[PDB]
Amino acid sequence: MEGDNCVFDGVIYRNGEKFEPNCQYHCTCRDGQIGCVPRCQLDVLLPGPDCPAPKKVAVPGECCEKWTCG
Repeated sequence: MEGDNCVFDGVIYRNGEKFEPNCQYHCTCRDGQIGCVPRCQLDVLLPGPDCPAPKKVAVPGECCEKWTCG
């Protein structure tokens, strides 16, 4: 219904209210339904001549994962 609040992970969020469940996502409650957008770059990196196995890995003191060559 229009104007409804939302429940996410045991927390009530009001209609139109915004929150961050972690540093990687931004979420909005809209009439009882939560939608979220990523804050990181969900980009793509293909195997390269010196980087046969690109892999995204957590990095100290950074929210978003970064590309490495495994």
